[PDB]
Amino acid sequence: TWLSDFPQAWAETGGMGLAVRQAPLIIPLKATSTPVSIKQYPMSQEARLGIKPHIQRLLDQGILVPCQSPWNTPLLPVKKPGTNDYRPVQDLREVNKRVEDIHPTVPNPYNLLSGLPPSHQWYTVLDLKDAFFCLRLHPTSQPLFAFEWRDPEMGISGQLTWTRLPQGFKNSPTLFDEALHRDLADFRIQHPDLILLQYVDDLLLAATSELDCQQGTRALLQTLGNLGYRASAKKAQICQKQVKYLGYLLKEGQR
Amino acid sequence: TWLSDFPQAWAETGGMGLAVRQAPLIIPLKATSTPVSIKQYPMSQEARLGIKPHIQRLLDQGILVPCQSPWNTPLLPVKKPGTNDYRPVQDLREVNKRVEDIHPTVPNPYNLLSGLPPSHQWYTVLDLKDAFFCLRLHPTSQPLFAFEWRDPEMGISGQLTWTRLPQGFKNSPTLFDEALHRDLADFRIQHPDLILLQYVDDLLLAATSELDCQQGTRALLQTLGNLGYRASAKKAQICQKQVKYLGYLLKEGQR
DNA sequence: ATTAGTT
DNA sequence: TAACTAAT
DNA sequence: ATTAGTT
DNA sequence: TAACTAAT
Ligand SMILES: [Co+3]
Ligand SMILES: [Co+3]
Repeated sequence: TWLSDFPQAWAETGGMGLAVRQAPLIIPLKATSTPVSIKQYPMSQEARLGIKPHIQRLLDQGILVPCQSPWNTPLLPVKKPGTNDYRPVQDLREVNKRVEDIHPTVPNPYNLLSGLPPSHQWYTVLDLKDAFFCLRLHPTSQPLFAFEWRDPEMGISGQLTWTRLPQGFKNSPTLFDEALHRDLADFRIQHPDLILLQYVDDLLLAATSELDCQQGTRALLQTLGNLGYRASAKKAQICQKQVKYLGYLLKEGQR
Repeated sequence: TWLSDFPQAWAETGGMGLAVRQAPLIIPLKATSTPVSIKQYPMSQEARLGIKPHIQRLLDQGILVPCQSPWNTPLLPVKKPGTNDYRPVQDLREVNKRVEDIHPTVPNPYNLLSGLPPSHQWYTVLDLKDAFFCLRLHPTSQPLFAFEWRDPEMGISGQLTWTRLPQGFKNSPTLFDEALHRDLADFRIQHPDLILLQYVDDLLLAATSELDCQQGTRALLQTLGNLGYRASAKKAQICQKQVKYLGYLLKEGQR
């Protein structure tokens, strides 16, 4: 009854996340970075219609808001099947170029697994849904990610931007990790007898007894939901001795 | 009166050389080297006629002799002007490939000049004419350099080879150096007060006083001629304080 | 007449 | 992955 | 619609 | 010096 007891912990029934303990993130520019406004590319009506639903709900979620910036980058309609079913994808490459770098705190997977004792044979693997959107963007920096939203077949607005850390931003991964490591510190302390592996949106908890593993998973789920994060209950793995994580298959401590 | 007193020392009036103190050189093959016979390329009558004079005189000098080998490499007619005036040039590249390597004893020019004191401001520069031909080839190894000599416009012989170290052989330079260093050892000993720079065919003697420099040049010339070497009196430099050597201009010790 | 070798 | 230069 | 980047 | 693949 996991999905049951932790309603606010799952994306499926907890609703959009929002890391409240985190202060709006400010994105430092390079000393010589000056705004770049690239005009939106033409888009077949089918494509424009394909991404409309998303945009809409994002606006409704206050994740996208109307604005006016000297910045502006194109929006690209991508698909997976033959070519149907589109997804909005913004090309932030020029913004990334003008943004200030930061030290990659994220530990590569291999060494990340190094810190894993055989003593803990029980696993739980969670992955957060829309990890980035849980982190607020400081108003000052929000202008950097604006893009133009039109609709020749429906008058429609103009330029919109993000209010949360966006997809395609070269530092979202690193910025998110740091954030989560900060927010899961208290947990690590309150459960010295557990091993929490953290790699951005991908989490791994390991314990000695399947009993602990479960008690651990609850404290964790309770905490995640509490702090404002949501994990995909769908693709989740709870209390096992064989679990697939970061592309490695964990079996008794193999891979 | 230099050309005068050392007749046997100059190519111009000493005649072909022959290092007698040297034992016929044997060229060691690689463990897996098996003979290669490449058929001669067609040659315009003009070209064949252009190189005839040389060949002839080489045969007359006993430097080229008739033979019959399983080896055989093409002969190429090369020129310098627009394209007239040809010179026989043999392509020994395949033979070099099948010949055993040896340690490059020749010191590169730069470090070669390193061993040169400022105290010696007087220079003499000689260069040997047909350096390689002064070294005899052991009968056993002579077969390696055979090539086919025809003449559709004059019945003519067939296959001929060298009796002396040939041009285009990847080890002639090194083999020659060693030889000359061996033959000029006694001189170095008998004239501790001189500096002899040796780089294959290119020699440089240096002394303190222009007087020594001259006395030195004589002992040297007498020795060269004696041993069987000939220097091009033509392009020679005797007793100077500024002499061009190995591509460096020596002035008071510059370059 | 071929070739080792180099943006 | 598209010739060219020296050099034998 | 562009692009970093790789025999 | 002759395209192509992922990826935003
Ligand atoms: Co070049
Ligand atoms: Co590739």
